[PDB]
Amino acid sequence: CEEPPAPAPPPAKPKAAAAVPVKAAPTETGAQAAPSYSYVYNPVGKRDPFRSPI
Amino acid sequence: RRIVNVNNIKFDSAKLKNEKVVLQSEFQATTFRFV
Repeated sequence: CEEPPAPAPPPAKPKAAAAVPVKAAPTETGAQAAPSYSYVYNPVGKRDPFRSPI
Repeated sequence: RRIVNVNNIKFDSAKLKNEKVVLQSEFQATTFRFV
C-alpha cells in the first residue's frame, strides 16, 4: 500500500506528479463579459427639399 | 423598481378597415448594464 503519506523520496511522485501537473493552468480566466459597443452618428441635415415639396 | 427608462413611444390603429377600436403600441425602454 501507500501510507499516511508514503515513505520519503516521496517515493515515486516523479511519475504521479510528472504525468500530472497537469497542466493545471489553472485557467483563472474565461468568465462573463460586459462586452462593448460602437456609436452614432453623423449629420445635421440640409434643406433644398423638403420645404418646397410640403 | 427596475431601470426600465421608457423613452420614444408610438401607437396607431391596428385595424385596416377600422371596424373596431384597437391600438397597436410600440414603446422603447432601456436599462443600463455596465461596460
